[PDB]
Amino acid sequence: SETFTRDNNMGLVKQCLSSLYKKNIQRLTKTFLTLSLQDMASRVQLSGPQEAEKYVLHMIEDGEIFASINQKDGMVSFHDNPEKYNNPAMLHNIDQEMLKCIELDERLKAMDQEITVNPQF
Amino acid sequence: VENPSLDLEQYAASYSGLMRIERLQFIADHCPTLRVEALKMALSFVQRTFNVDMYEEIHRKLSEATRELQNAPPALDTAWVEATRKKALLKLEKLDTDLKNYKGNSIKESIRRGHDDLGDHYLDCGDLSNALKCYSRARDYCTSAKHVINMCLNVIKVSVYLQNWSHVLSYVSKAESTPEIAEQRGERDSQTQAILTKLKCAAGLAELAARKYKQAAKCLLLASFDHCDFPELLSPSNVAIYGGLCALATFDRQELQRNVISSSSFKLFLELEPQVRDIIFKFYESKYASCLKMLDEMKDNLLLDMYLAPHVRTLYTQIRNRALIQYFSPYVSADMHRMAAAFNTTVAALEDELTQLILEGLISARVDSHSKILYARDVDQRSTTFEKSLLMGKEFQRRAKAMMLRAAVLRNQIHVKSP
Repeated sequence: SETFTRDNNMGLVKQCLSSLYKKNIQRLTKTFLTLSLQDMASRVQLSGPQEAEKYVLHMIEDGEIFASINQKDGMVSFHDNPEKYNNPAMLHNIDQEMLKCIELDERLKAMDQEITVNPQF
Repeated sequence: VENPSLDLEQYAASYSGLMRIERLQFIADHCPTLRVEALKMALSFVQRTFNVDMYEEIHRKLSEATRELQNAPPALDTAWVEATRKKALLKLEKLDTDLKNYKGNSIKESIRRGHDDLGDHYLDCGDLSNALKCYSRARDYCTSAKHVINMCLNVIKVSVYLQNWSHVLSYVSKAESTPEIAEQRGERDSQTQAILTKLKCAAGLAELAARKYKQAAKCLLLASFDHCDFPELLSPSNVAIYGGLCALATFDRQELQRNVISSSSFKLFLELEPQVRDIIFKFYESKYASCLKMLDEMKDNLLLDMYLAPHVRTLYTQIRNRALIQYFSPYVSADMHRMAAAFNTTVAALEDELTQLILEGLISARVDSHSKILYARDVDQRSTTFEKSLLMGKEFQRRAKAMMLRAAVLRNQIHVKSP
C-alpha cells in the first residue's frame, strides 16, 4: 500500500479490485444460466445476496453483463444475446468502420506517393 | 491405505527376481497390516539368489514391525550374510577366471556367453550398475541378429530396474528394426518364440512410466496371450489391468469399439480380469453407475501396485471426465438429479464438476441451477463470424495507428538519450 501511494496511483488499484469482482461475475455467464443470488455471493465472495444484486444491477446498467433479476425467487437469469446482426444499426456501424479503413488507406496512399517523389536509396 | 482383498500368495507367485522383491517392498511400504506377510515373503525370497543389502533392509523393517506388533496390545543371521559374501566373491572370481580364459582363447560366442552369465550373476548379487556394463561390453561380440535381440532384451530387463525408460524404448525400436523388420512376413505360419509380445510389453511399460497412456495402451493391446509367463517385467493379469485402464482413459468410443472390445487378442486378457472387462463394457453400454462402483471397488487394490499407483489419480479423473462427456453427448436438455445419481455424487458437487468441465473441457453447456437442468449450448454461426470480424477490424486499426506513430518516431529519430 505504501508503494502504490508513493507512485500516486492508489485508486486505480481499487478499480482493479472492483474489476476482479466484475470478472468473477462475468465468468458465471459462461457456465450458468439461472443462478441464485446466495450462490453468487458464495462464489464471487461478496457476503449476502444484497451486494450480489447491487453488483449485477450496476453491471447491467454499465453494459458489462447481459442479465436479468428475479426478486420473487431470488434468482439471476443470464441471457447473453445482444445482437443477431440484422439491424440497420450494424449497417451504419460497418459503414462507419469501413469509412475509417478507407481513411487509413488514403493516408497510406499519400505516404506512399510522398515516398515515391523522394530520391532513391 | 488399507485393503484386505489382496491375495499376497498368488501375487508373489506370479512375479520373480528383483521385480518380486521391489513389488513386495512396495506392498510393505505403502500398505500396513499386510506389511508382516509382505516382509516374511520378501525375506524368504531375499535369502534365495543370494543378497545381503536387501536382507539387512527387510530385517530392520521386520524388527521395527515386530516392535509395532508388540506395541499394539527372526534373528540377524550374520554368519549366513558373511558366508553369502564369501560365496558371491568366490563365484565372481570363478566367472572372472572363465571370462579371461575365453578372452585369451578369443571366441565371440564364448566371450559373449561369459559376459551374459557374468551379468546374470551380477543381477543375482545386487549390483545395479555393473550388470548393465556386462551386456554393454557384450555388444561388440555379436554376429547374427538373434544375439543382438537377446542382448537388447537383457539391456531392457536391467534398464527397467534402473528406471531408464528412454533407453528401453530405444533398444526396443533397435531390436524391432535389426531382424529385417521383424522377419518381414512373420517367420512363416507364425513363430513359436513370441519376441514381438515382449517388445510391445516392455515399450508399453516404458510409455506408461513416461505418462503417455495412449501409446502405452496401444502397445499393450497388440500383445498376444501366447507369450504367457514373463515375470521379469509384467504378468498377463496386470497387462489386462494396465492396458484396460489406459485404453479406457485415452481411447474414444470408436477406438474402444475397434481396438479394445472387438479385439480377440486382448479378449483373453479381459477374461483373466473380469472386473476391468465389466468396467469397459459398462462404460460402452452407458451404465456409468455400476462402472464407477466397480472402478472405486478396484481403486484401493490398484493403489498397492508398483508401477500403476503413481497414475491412479490421472487415469480415474480422465475416465470420469470422459464418462461425463459420453453421458451428456446425446442430450440437449438433461436433468441434473438423474446425472448426479448416475455418477454416484451430489447435485451441488456435480454442478461444481460440470462448471469446471465447461470452463476448460469438452462440455459445451450452461447450468440452470434454479431448476437443476443442464442445457446444451449451441453457438450462433452468424453472430460469431460477425463478432470476430468486427474485433479483427478494430485490432487492425489500433495496430495501424501504432505503426503510424512508429513510422513518425523512426522518421524524426525521436529516442531517449543515455546521458
